[PDB]
Amino acid sequence: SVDPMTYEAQFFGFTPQTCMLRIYIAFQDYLFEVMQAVEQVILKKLDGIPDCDISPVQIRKCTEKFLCFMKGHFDNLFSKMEQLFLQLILRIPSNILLPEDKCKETPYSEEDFQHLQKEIEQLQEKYKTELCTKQALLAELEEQKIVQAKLKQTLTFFDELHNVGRDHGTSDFRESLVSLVQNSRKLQNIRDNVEKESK
Amino acid sequence: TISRVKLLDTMVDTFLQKLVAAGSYQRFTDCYKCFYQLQPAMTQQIYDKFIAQLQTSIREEISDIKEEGNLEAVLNALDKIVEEGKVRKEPAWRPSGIPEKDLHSVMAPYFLQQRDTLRRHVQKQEAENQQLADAVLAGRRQVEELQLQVQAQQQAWQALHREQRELVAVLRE
Amino acid sequence: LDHLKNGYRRRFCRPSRTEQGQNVLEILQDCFEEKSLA
Amino acid sequence: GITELSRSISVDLAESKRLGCLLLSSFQFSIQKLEPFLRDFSLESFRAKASSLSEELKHFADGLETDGTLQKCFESLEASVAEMKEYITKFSLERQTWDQLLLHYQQEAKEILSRGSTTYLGSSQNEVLNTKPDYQKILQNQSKVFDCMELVMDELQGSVKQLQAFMDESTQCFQKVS
Amino acid sequence: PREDFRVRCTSKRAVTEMLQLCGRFVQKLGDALPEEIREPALRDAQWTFESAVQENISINGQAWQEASDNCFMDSDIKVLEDQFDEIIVDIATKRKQYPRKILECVIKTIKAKQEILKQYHPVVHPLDLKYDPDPAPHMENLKCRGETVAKEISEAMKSLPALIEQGEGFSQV
Repeated sequence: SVDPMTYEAQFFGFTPQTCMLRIYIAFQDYLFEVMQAVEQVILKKLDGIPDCDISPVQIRKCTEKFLCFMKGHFDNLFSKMEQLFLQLILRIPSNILLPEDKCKETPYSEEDFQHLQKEIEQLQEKYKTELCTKQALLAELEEQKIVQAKLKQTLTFFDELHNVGRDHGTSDFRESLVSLVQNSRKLQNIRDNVEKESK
Repeated sequence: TISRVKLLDTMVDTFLQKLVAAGSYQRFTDCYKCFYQLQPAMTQQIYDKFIAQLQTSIREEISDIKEEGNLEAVLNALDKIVEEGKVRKEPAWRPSGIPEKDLHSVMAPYFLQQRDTLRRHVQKQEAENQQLADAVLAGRRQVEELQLQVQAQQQAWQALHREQRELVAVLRE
Repeated sequence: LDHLKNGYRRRFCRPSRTEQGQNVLEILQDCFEEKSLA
Repeated sequence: GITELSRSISVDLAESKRLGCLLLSSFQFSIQKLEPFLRDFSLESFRAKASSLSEELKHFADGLETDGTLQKCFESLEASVAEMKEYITKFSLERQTWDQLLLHYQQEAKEILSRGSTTYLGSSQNEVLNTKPDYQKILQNQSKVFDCMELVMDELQGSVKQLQAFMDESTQCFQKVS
Repeated sequence: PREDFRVRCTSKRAVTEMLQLCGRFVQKLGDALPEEIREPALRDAQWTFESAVQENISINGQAWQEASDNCFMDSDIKVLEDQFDEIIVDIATKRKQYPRKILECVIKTIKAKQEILKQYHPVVHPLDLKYDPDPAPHMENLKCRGETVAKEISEAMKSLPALIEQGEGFSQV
């Protein structure tokens, strides 16, 4: 029992039972209003009578009797009609889900959720490292261009030196020197041999 | 498939049909005897005004609550959602008393798309860093193989030092 | 006058549900005419 | 010692009969409590009543012990009130959880939205960024390589004069053959 | 000591009702009593009577003065049902429009973190400290020096075998 109708009131903005209570305190008050109408109308009509009074505390208790009858039948009828109102209206048939919470049909586990947000932070930081990794690689390459050009420059100096050497006679001073000493070694050998003869 | 406004009007109309029937003229007469002996036509007029003003008053009340907060449009919306969804026949999702479960259920997709966005971005950055790093490695290969050639020709020029050595050796007595 | 029923319990002791039930006109006439006499 | 009226009688005859016996014994207790204050035998005419309607109290308790009004002493609005008072605290707790859970994300969104204005570890290529050779060392290596080049060049240009002196000396000595 | 000698009755109402029923006997006892004191002595007989009934009866292990009765009036039910309705419509409103505002905040902070992540793309790590350049002021000087030495040893190798020619020419006749 005791049904709060927490979903039936989510769509309407009020509990159906409270609305039925407001409807009741409306209808009953209207009934007693028309009873005040008939009572004071039979009271004003009473002043113009021949014979004796047959009134006024007598003519009121009768209105109280018919008022008790009307409260019985009106109360029962309102109870059944209110049950009807809570059955066919103001009721979410449980067959139907409101569009307010359309996505909550498929639940998402909390392990997958904490795992997912943790993976989100991890991938944020991971990207943040990959970016400056790109920056450092591009910087090391851009700076590496300079040392490559400098080594190419020194190699260009050595090639130009072998070109200035290739011209003027002696390409590389390796076969020349070993031929300069040998022909000199003879020039000394024939020098001594001509100093021993000149005596 | 009856509009809930029509069922409401039928419940009010039938409720009055059973109140005006329960409030029989005999029931208003046998108790209001003292008055009924004289002018049995004045009593009829008073009962008529009573019952008519009563039923028009209560019908005016329900007509006033239908315009209370646009309740006709609310009930028409409910009929719409019922017809729009009466295809499942299965018990719908009623909100369990765990706010974090529902909130995570609605928040899940907007976190999935973020996780996969950052996934694609970090994979693009990963591939770019891969190829770029390969270019760096090739550059290192080139600079080292250049240093080797510089040293090679340098030693090639330092080789004739010995040639000068035995040159000055044989040039001295 | 001024003597009435004032409590009117809002959520105390009443049964629940109805699905496809022959278009509920029958249940309209049947919810009335229950248990009451003068 | 009014409590002594309780333990006075009848533990084995259920509870309703003990309640009736409690009724009679309480009646006699009040009767005996009224006696010590009698001013004006007037005492003798009293018992003729007390015994009479005390016996009629015995037959009244014995009569309505059977019908049901006495045994109704020993046995749902309260249940639905309990379920309602549990529901209201459960929805209190849930309402608190919703308020706090909402303020959390509100101040989180305001904090992160007002926070951005007011080589790393675990990298993918972490091995490549750590095998970085010293390039300035290579530039200095060239700077001294050119110095070694100049000193070897000066050694050679010194040896060509070391030779030139011997060539002029030899070409002048061989001219002295005249 | 051994307690619960009092009659165990699960209802306080029945005791009061049957007690009010049997009060007419001790009320009838006041006939054989002087009219000077009959009224306060019947009040004393009543209070001591039903007092002796209550002190020797216990509801549910609870004394007559400390035991509550499950009889709720209409005021308690009106207040409790009022607060209950308040919390039903309140928790309903929370379930309805709270996940939407929370969704607004989280969907703001997600694209906010992505936006502050995009502005980080100018990481700009400087690096490349580098070194001092030595150009070619003496490089051309070393090349010209190598020209002088190269042609000098070329002419030396040209004129030395002529000196060997003059040498072996004077070694015979």
